[PDB]
Amino acid sequence: SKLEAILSQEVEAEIQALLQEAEAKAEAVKREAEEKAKALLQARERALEAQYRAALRRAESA
Amino acid sequence: PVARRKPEQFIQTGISTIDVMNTLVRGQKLPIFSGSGLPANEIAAQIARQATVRPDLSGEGEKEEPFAVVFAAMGITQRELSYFIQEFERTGALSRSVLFLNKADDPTIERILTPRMAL
Repeated sequence: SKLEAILSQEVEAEIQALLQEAEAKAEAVKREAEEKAKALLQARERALEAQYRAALRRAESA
Repeated sequence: PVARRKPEQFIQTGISTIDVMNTLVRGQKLPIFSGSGLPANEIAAQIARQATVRPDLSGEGEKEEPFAVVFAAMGITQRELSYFIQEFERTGALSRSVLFLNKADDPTIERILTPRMAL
């Protein structure tokens, strides 16, 4: 039947829209997780090198 | 008074209120009026550890020779003394700073002598 095929089309269209929305969501999720992890790694070179340099400052002064 | 000069060259101290609104200029007397539990000692140590003059704004460059601290302590109680000593030794200023320490248990007449033989 026509509406046999049309309800099959509706199920396929809702599944395809569902998975496209899920693709956009998963891409934004891996984007935000990678941005947070790289903000971590960018902050850690500051948080470690500043400690190392201040240690050499006070060691040289001592 | 004929042989004085105008205290004229901008010290930035890092503290935003002192840098923007109540400027500390090199050659000035300005006391920190504090209360009884307020952190006066930490503000004094912060101005000790980061006060610099910026000559690029001034227009000269010409060097960066840093400050020499003279710390004249009259009757502090080994807690404030330990904070000042630990701060100056972590920043490394003790190779430029003389400390006339008169602790609290030491007798209460040589507090007259202390600021004169510091200045």
